[PDB]
Amino acid sequence: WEIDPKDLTFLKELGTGQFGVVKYGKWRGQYDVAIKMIKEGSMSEDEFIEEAKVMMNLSHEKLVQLYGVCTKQRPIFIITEYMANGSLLNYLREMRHRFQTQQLLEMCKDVCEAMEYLESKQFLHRDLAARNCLVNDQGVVKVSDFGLSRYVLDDEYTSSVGSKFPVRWSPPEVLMYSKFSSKSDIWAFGVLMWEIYSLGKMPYERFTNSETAEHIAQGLRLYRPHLASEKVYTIMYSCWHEKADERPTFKILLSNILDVMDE
Ligand SMILES: COc1ccc(F)cc1C(=O)NCc1ccc(-c2nn([C@@H](C)C(F)(F)F)c(N)c2C(N)=O)cc1
Repeated sequence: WEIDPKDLTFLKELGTGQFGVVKYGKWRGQYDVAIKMIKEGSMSEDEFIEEAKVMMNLSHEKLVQLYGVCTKQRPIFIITEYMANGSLLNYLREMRHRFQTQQLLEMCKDVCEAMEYLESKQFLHRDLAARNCLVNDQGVVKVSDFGLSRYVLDDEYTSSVGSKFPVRWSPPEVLMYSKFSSKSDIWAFGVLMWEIYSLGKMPYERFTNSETAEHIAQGLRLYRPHLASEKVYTIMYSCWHEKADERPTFKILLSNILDVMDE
């Protein structure tokens, strides 16, 4: 789990975000990696490091792999699989003038496969959204930052009443009671399918976060993006039953997606 910084070569800065700067590099001069330099005070570092091996054990081809951490210096580095096309949210917005509708369904299948694997381990993602998915050089979408919100220090992001909480991806039981489960990841997946089929538009864009939480509590839901067929919309809408126990599992969604692909 501990990577020696001597084996890393840094090659290009890719960007910066909430948890720090990301660079593309090589491990032992040969293997592509992404390196995130964790922003001081953003994470519970000791707790993350003791559990980095847990996340390293979650190996599925549609999860962005965590390769290890460098912790004998400041800042700590988190080393992962390199995803050359970057965030899914930005990639969807760039796809707007060049795509086949068939590719949108294959992106949903990729994310669903990763989430069926996490569900099989009873591992909660807690912030599934297009901004937390990445895209590789072959256009395969993979899920990233799985479970990370448990280690974030800023209550503005982790509390349901924080200005930065992912209200637009959350079901009623999370907004009201902070009750997370595999079924709150199912709700967020349906919003992510809506983001894919809307080519990266913001969900509930006419509403503030406070108005969105009221809108969802009143039973109102996202309408059908024009690119989604009625069979595709039926799948995303199934993720949004008010009662969590009425929402499907990721194994059922995957079979439904594969049925639409087949037909
Ligand atoms: C699998 O990782 C985890 C799993 C569980 C967990 F709890 C935490 C982590 C974690 O912290 N990973 C650190 C990390 C996250 C994202 C990128 C990354 N980001 N980006 C872009 C948006 C940009 F712009 F930031 F560069 C890539 N292309 C990236 C790329 N990998 O090519 C790089 C490293």
